[PDB]
Amino acid sequence: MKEKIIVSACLLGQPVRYDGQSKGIVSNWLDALGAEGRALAFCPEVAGGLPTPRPPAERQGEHVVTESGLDVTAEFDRGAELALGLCLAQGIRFALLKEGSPSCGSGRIYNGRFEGVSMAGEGKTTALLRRHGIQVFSEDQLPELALALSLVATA
Ligand code: SF4
Ligand SMILES: [S]
Repeated sequence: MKEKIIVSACLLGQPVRYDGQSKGIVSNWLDALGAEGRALAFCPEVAGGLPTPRPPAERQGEHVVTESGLDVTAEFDRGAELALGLCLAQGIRFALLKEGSPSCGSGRIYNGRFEGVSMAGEGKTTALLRRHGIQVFSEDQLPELALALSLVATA
């Protein structure tokens, strides 16, 4: 059937990023999906109770902290669980999440040293969704996500 996906709200142009900006991507496919009511916007950090703007944060293994040392893991873990809850309730098995984020990253994240250095890894929400069988794609993998969603359309 024409299934739904969960999408990082910033990729849809919502100004929920830590700096109050958006990461709206130019995509005819994603626009069409949204026009059909199939792209459910979700921001784990805002759902988890963090404000907008909010200080930058990085993973330090299981913890998520700001540069000043404030531990925000509780909010990151709440937002990841709420993303999973929305997927389970709506029967969603695919996610399109923002690359590099301590919540939404899927191929890379910042290394926890607050020095602008990236490493291979995933954000807290991506890790939880993948652990529960949900496939996560970044905005650099739109062709792959669009194909994965198109293969189950006639079922
Ligand atoms: S937590 Fe994810 S959806 Fe929310 S602004 Fe950051 S990258 Fe975008
Ligand atoms: S963010």
